[PDB]
Amino acid sequence: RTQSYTNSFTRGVYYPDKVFRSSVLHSTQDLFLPFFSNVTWFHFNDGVYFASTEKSNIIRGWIFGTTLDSKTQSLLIVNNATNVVIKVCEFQFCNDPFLDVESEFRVYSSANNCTFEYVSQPFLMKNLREFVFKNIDGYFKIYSKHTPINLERDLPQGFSALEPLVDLPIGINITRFQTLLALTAGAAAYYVGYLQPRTFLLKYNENGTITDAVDCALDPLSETKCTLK
Amino acid sequence: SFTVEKGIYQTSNFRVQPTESIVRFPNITNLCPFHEVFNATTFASVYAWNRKRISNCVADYSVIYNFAPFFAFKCYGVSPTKLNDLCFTNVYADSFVIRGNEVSQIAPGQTGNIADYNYKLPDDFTGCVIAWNSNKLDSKPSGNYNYLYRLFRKSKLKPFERDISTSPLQSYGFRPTYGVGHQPYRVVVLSFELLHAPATVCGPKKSTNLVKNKCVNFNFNGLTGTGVLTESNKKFLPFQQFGRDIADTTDAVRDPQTLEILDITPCSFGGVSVITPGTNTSNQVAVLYQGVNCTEVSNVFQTRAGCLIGAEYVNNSYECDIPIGAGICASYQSQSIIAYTMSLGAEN
Amino acid sequence: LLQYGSFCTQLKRALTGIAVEQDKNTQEVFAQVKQIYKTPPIKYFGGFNFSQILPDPSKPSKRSPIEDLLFNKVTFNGLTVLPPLLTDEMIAQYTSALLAGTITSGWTFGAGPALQIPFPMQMAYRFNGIGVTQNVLYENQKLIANQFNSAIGKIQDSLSSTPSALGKLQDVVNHNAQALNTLVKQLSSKFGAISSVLNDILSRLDPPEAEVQIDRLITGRLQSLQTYVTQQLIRAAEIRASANLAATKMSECVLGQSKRVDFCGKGYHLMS
Amino acid sequence: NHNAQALNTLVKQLSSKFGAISSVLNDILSRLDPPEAEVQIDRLITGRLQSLQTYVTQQLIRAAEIRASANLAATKMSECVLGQSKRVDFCGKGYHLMS
Amino acid sequence: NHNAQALNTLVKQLSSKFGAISSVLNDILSRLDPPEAEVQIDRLITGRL
Ligand SMILES: *[C@@H]1O[C@H](CO)[C@@H](O[C@@H]2O[C@H](CO)[C@@H](O)[C@H](O)[C@H]2NC(C)=O)[C@H](O)[C@H]1NC(C)=O
Ligand SMILES: *[C@@H]1O[C@H](CO)[C@@H](O)[C@H](O)[C@H]1NC(C)=O
Ligand SMILES: *[C@@H]1O[C@H](CO)[C@@H](O)[C@H](O)[C@H]1NC(C)=O
Ligand SMILES: *[C@@H]1O[C@H](CO)[C@@H](O)[C@H](O)[C@H]1NC(C)=O
Ligand SMILES: *[C@@H]1O[C@H](CO)[C@@H](O)[C@H](O)[C@H]1NC(C)=O
Ligand SMILES: *[C@@H]1O[C@H](CO)[C@@H](O)[C@H](O)[C@H]1NC(C)=O
Ligand SMILES: *[C@@H]1O[C@H](CO)[C@@H](O)[C@H](O)[C@H]1NC(C)=O
Ligand SMILES: *[C@@H]1O[C@H](CO)[C@@H](O)[C@H](O)[C@H]1NC(C)=O
Ligand SMILES: *[C@@H]1O[C@H](CO)[C@@H](O)[C@H](O)[C@H]1NC(C)=O
Repeated sequence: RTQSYTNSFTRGVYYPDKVFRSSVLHSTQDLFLPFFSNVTWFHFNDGVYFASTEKSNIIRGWIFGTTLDSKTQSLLIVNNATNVVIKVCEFQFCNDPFLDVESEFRVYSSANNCTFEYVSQPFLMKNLREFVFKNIDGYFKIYSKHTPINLERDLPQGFSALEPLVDLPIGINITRFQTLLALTAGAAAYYVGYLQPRTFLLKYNENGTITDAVDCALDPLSETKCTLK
Repeated sequence: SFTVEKGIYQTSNFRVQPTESIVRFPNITNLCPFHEVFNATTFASVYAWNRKRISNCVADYSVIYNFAPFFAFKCYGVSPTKLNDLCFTNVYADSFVIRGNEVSQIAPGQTGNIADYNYKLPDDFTGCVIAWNSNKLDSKPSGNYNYLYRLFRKSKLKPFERDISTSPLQSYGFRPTYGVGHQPYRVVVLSFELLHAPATVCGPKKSTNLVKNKCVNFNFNGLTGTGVLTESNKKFLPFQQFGRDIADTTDAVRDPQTLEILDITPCSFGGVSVITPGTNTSNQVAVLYQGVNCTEVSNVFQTRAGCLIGAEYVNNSYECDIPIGAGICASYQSQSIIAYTMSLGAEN
Repeated sequence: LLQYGSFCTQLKRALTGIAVEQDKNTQEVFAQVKQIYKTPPIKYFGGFNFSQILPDPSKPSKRSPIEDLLFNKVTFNGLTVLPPLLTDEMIAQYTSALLAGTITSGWTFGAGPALQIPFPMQMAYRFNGIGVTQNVLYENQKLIANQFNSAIGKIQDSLSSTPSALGKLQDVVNHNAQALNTLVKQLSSKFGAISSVLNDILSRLDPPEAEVQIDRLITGRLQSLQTYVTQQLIRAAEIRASANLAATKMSECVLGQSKRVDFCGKGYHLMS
Repeated sequence: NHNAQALNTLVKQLSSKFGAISSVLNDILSRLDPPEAEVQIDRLITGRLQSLQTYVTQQLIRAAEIRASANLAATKMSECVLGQSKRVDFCGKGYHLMS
Repeated sequence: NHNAQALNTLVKQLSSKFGAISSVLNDILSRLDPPEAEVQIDRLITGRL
């Protein structure tokens, strides 16, 4: 776990609602990832932007919890080759839990109690995978995007929307999150950024796909652009 | 006045009435677990209350009417009589038992020990509160002290939260010898979240068939109104349901039962103008429907200003007498009302 | 709403008055002459070349090249737009009549019957009206004709090059668009009510409890309409003043020769 | 005509209710209890104040136009009557002689 | 004189009550509960508009 600092650039734009628009310049106000921010490089707060580019499929699932104890229900997502499972069951996490590859003893002691259960098609599929995780007013939202990329150590420059992927009515306490691995030692890298409230000016095309955005609080020129629409 | 001078006057407007009504709703007929919420014969204490998220089912409330003779039934955001037509985004159920004298303690903009130390509500709350006596069920002859209530706390409770940590807790005394004002009443708080959006728990009513190219009322899972439904061409992505424009108005709908895009257009409307010479001259009139083609209604003549009825078009050109619109004028001439293209002046 | 009074009659009357005034402005500016004069078939006027301002018979709409460039260079819930009474072709015919009358007669057709006069003689008369004798014109005819031709030629390029040369005409359109957009965007406000949709309020509350919510919407919408109407009246006054000035200029700089300074351009006036 | 109709509208605006049980002060004050009658009074107060404001604004807007016309008349008196004017089409159609 | 009179009137209009319990926001907020403070705030807002 070696830290690094890098620049976010123009990444992390998602559709705020489920309404179709075209040939308009709309203005919205929500939690976002500000343009050109110091995102951290690994080898929760309001929300999380996660970015990965590995191919070995060493990464799958996440841990979300407040007390990190089985006494209180803690969100736990597992992702394997054929399905994805979301358990809001009670889990007693180990010191450094991970997938054994295939027992679940090291992931958790046991599930004495459980509330929510979900199973569906796995999220995961040169290529960059981006995910936005955020919970608000007792709801969990996960947005995702897969995009082919060229050879580039840092994040690509451009625009790409984050289509909605899943919504869950979980309604629990989340304060901290940790990364799950399925391991023989090795190395991996991923990018983490944090979201805070912002006002944005989103631009739509004739097909209804977001193509450009403006951060209204970045510099005076952007404020002028926002006030002139 | 009883005499009208020569000219053109605007009298009123016209609109196209709807033909019929179209209702659409999901296939499913799952019944909501409201019965499970009720007649449980065991309800939690006032300070320790359970939640429940009702979803993916049909909500019927007349079963609550046939369930018990409720003592108190208050609603704030909606009207009690027509709960059977709305569709709510989500439902939150709170169930507990409180002393009969404390029924009115819990309410928005209200203060009380139960109000501030057991359960709190927001100022803009939307929902209902139901209550009725259960003395014959939850009152032991020697006293039912299993029900407790909190009385002491450093801080007031926030809206929509549960507290279990724990003498602040005092046990109740319920005996059949007691009268009104002390017997236990069971109470349920129902909370909705109206969002004028597609929702899980709709009403019991049933859909109908779908029509096109006809002015008609519609009700698509709460999207009510009137208009003309036609086939659409917009490229809706799987999560796209509605549609808007620069003016922020609905212009497309996703059909629930058969996933398809439907364009909505407003029905025809406009103004009506009356062309007449003086009453002392003649007694006939002509009518102009502004900005409407003649299909929407000497008999007919289509101009740029709309549809003209009662006037005869002619080749010749004269000086303008009664202005109509884009270069057209009307006049009285064995005798009738004619319309023509005005003349700018004699050639030279 | 019927309990609030008779505001709607006042609104309708004000809007109708504005529209009638709009028609009268154009009528007063352009419909000066009584005859439709026509230019002769042979366009030779002593060396002066008017082809840039006379109507072009090749194109269908019968407009001069400069008029074409000007035409090309300028670009609901109970709200309707009414068409103007005079089409563009009629205005073009008025303009062509004025040009033919001024080319073939001078200032005589504005005071009575039109009387012929050769163009160089008219130009000599106009020189004699600023303190210069006729022999100055008659001995420098070709130089003056060439200078006039070049000056006319430069106008199309001057109009095309400068971007904001026609800002005055664009401002009217922009203000009308902004006012209408604001008026229609005001419909989605709540004004301290449960919702901005009357259908939802009528289908979620008892009849006695709905009036309290409906009154707020009614008051807000009445206030919005009143503000829009007042702004429209104030703008109409300014437009009327502009139209009056334009009519004065048409009568004094086109139908005659003006002695007022800087009224018909910078220099000594000759024609327009 | 306009000066008469404006006054008639202003007078006829008194009998409107503006969202109150009655459109007369004496009856509504005699019957109802003041602690809830003051709001009913306030509604009428605002309703009538708006009518007064509208009337005054319209009168100002008309007065501006009348002043413009009066200035034009003063100029025509100074130029066409006290002298002979060379401006085309300012003192009638033709060559001006007098007025 | 006209400009000065207009500004002075506009400034002095801030101390009117417009049929509310007071003309200071801070006094109303720090005395009444939030569900009733708006009933008095809206009148002040309308008058100032
Ligand atoms: C009047 O001026 C016009 C504009 O320059 C002349 O039309 C040009 O004529 C030349 C030669 O005939 C052409 O090469 C140009 O393309 C023409 N210009 C346009 C815009 O069509 C016209 O010839 C002049 N009239 C006379 C009698 O000389
Ligand atoms: C599981 O739930 C039971 C009650 O159903 C509770 O007594 C027990 O403590 C819970 N287990 C935990 C919190 O680990
Ligand atoms: C993957 O997860 C699903 C979820 O139940 C499980 O059924 C399956 O056995 C797991 N393994 C494979 C190889 O699919
Ligand atoms: C959630 O956990 C945090 C941190 O332990 C705590 O401060 C908070 O009170 C808990 N509950 C909610 C509703 O945030
Ligand atoms: C919009 O969609 C049309 C039809 O699929 C397509 O031809 C056009 O290229 C699209 N516009 C883009 C991709 O900018
Ligand atoms: C609803 O029923 C129709 C007709 O039987 C069918 O075509 C459609 O697929 C059904 N949809 C769902 C979600 O069950
Ligand atoms: C005639 O009415 C139809 C509507 O049915 C409209 O589409 C069409 O444009 C109208 N014709 C003309 C010439 O305006
Ligand atoms: C004049 O009358 C003829 C009759 O054949 C007609 O074809 C033509 O359209 C008329 N001209 C108009 C209506 O302007
Ligand atoms: C101008 O005068 C000449 C004589 O030199 C004549 O041939 C010509 O026709 C005249 N122009 C016109 C338009 O008649």
